Amino acid sequence: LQESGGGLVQAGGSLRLSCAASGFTFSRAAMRWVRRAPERGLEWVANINAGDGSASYADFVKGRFTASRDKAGNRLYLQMDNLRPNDTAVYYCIYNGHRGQGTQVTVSSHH
Amino acid sequence: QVQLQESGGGLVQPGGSLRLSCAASGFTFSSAIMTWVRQAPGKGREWVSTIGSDGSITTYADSVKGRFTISRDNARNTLYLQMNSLKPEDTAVYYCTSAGRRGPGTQVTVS
Amino acid sequence: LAMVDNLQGDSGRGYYLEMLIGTPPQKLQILVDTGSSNFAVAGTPHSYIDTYFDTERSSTYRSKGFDVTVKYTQGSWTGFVGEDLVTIPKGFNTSFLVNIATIFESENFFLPGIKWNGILGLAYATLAKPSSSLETFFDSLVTQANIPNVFSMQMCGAGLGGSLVLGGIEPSLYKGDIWYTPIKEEWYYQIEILKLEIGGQSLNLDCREYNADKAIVDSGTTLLRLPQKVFDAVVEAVARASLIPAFSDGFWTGSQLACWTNSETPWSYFPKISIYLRDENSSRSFRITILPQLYIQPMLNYECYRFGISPSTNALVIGATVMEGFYVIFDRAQKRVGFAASPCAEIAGAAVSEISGPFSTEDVASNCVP
Ligand SMILES: [Cl-]
Repeated sequence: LQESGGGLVQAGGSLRLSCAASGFTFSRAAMRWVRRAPERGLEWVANINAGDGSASYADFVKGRFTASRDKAGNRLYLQMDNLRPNDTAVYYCIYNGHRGQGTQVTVSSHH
Repeated sequence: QVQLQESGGGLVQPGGSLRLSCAASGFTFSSAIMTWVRQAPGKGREWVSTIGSDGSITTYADSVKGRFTISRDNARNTLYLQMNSLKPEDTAVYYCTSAGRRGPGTQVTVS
Repeated sequence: LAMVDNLQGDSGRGYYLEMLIGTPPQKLQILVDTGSSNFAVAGTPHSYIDTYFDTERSSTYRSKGFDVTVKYTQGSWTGFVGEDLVTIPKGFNTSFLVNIATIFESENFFLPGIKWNGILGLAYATLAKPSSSLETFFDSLVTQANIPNVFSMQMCGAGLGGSLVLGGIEPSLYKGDIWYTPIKEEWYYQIEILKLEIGGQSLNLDCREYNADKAIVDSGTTLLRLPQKVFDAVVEAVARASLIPAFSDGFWTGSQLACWTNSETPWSYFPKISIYLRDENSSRSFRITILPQLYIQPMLNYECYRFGISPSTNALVIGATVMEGFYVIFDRAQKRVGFAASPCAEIAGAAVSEISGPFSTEDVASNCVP
């Protein structure tokens, strides 16, 4: 797995993070999004259960994020709306036994 | 269950005639496809004739076409076979059949 | 020989025969189903069928004046019961007067992708709807075509056609010997299962669990279906004997697929499955063995596979998945079902199945059917 779709965004802006499977895999796998924030450390973002996925979010997401999957069941997306400076972090996707290298998401206080 | 009983068989000379009957009970005869089949000594079973439930559709084996006539009287629950211009090759037990069931048969002998 | 390669399709989309119905003839693609006893065709247009039988265009078509509803495991249909002339181009050179139901309403019967527009129920009179007195297609054919009360199937669509031989056995469609298991009850093709072995390891189960409430041979069922208790035992035995370290729970239920990247095949990671059947001499059995090529089915350069076995409420169903490995003889005249090695049953030049016997039945009951 290798996360993509991160970068510099203005406060109030949106981003869509994507995650894809590598090697032998089971489709529609249970997955988790976790972020490493500067100063605060590791924080859980979201969980999608395997197959018919029931999604659950951390207290801070407040209905802004939508964790989802592709038709084939080998790709994952995290749509993040109304981003805030406190959402600045390195985002990781965890897909059934594997983890990506992370994607940097920077939300500007100035812009 | 389905009940069938053939009659009219006998011993005739070549060129002779016979009128076979089949009485039916235990099922809705007026809604059933009806068949005549024959079993000759030392030979395999041979299809003779088929009639559709209302009597309008009839089919005949090439060996009996033009000589035999299949008919049915739905009000009387009876199937018939008019056998004319009989030949020695026609010697057989003739059976009345529907949905896998047959009658006890009627023996026809042509000297 | 005229009937050799007269089927099209595979276990997934079904095996179907070309039939000419009515006067002048209309050509249809008919699914071969040994699990039901009604001959039915689409009679009105439908979203997932390119052709239907139009009774208005047939000069020989007659109506019986009544309807029928037939329910399957997956799907149902309602149609008018009539009669018409039928010819099987590949095999017979004469017409037959048969009962025919024309579908005007269906629920999950005609699915997207399927190439057939009708069904041919090849099982016994007992299963015919509305009743047993409604003459089945094969009963009409045996009587009118002067054929022995036998038919045989050679399914050749495993991985990435076939033959329906009506009236007999074609020696060019098998190799070695034919092993016969008695037909226990004439409704479905009900046979007696004695044992299941995964990687040479026997399941810890009473032989009655396999015949709860019946073990049948059905060409209209895609997968191998097992009663829940048998199914759980098989999943446990397959996982233990597999080279895949861990499985996700959704793989066993069909909610998740096993995906391999590159050009890599799954078959070397799974064990063999053996089904023991009673021989005609009750003191003996034979076993039919399926390799992973038959129960691990194809569906970023990924190739995904599904588990080709599903749980069932009250039936063990030998689907088209198992039949894809053998030449199967439905010997109605001698109340028995025959199995033989099929040369056409091979993927990448290797056999996908095996047949072996005899074995002793001493360690099992004289009757495993509750
Ligand atoms: Cl009836």
